[PDB]
Amino acid sequence: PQITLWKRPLVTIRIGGQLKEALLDTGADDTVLEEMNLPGRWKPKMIGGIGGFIKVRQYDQIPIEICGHKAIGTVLVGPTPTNVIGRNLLTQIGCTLNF
Amino acid sequence: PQITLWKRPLVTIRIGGQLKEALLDTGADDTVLEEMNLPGRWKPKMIGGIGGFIKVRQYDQIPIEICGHKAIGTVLVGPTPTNVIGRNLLTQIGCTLNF
Ligand SMILES: CC(C)CN(C[C@@H](O)[C@H](Cc1ccccc1)NC(=O)O[C@H]1CCOC1)S(=O)(=O)c1ccc(N)cc1
Repeated sequence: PQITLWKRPLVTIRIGGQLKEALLDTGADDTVLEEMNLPGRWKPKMIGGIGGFIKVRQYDQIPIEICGHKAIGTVLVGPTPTNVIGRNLLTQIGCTLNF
Repeated sequence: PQITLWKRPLVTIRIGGQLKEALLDTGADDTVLEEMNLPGRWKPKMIGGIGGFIKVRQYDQIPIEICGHKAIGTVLVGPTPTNVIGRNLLTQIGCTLNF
């Protein structure tokens, strides 16, 4: 599907039988989700945003469905103002910018 | 043009005779550029993201050239780690997301 940008590019994602809303963010290198419980061994990590660095929990090889498109990769969970799908998963579903 | 996301979507932008590298960011509602002395009246503002908030100066009606594409709109100037071209300007040059 082709998405215009007059509105926030929000999509419904499915992760762990749960349905959440997330923003397709080409400005984020990684995928960062709001606090939630994911299964598996996670490792502490720190990422930097526009306002500074935060601590997050890193989960590897996580299956996530983005508008019916399957991706399997790294997902960071922590204090983000909103769920964002970064380039690590966008590239998996073949997302590109056009103009 | 078609930009893939294997790497950061960096592009060349022209502002006030100055050419800079900026990120095409569908995740940014508004454009935010690193500190620079732009002429004109401006309004103080606080924007937040990962890590918290930063104070920026809002300028309106600023002419910008994104990869040879003419655009004119609001621009936020402050201590941002990275220059970001947001949806406000992305919609102007007809940029879309595809997959
Ligand atoms: C989705 C959230 C974070 C909100 N914004 C968009 C994001 O794309 C933002 C862009 C950015 C990249 C690198 C350094 C600094 C900023 N990336 C971000 O945090 O990347 C992290 C998450 C994983 O990988 C790296 S924002 O920058 O706060 C923002 C908010 C308001 C305006 N008006 C303009 C920009």
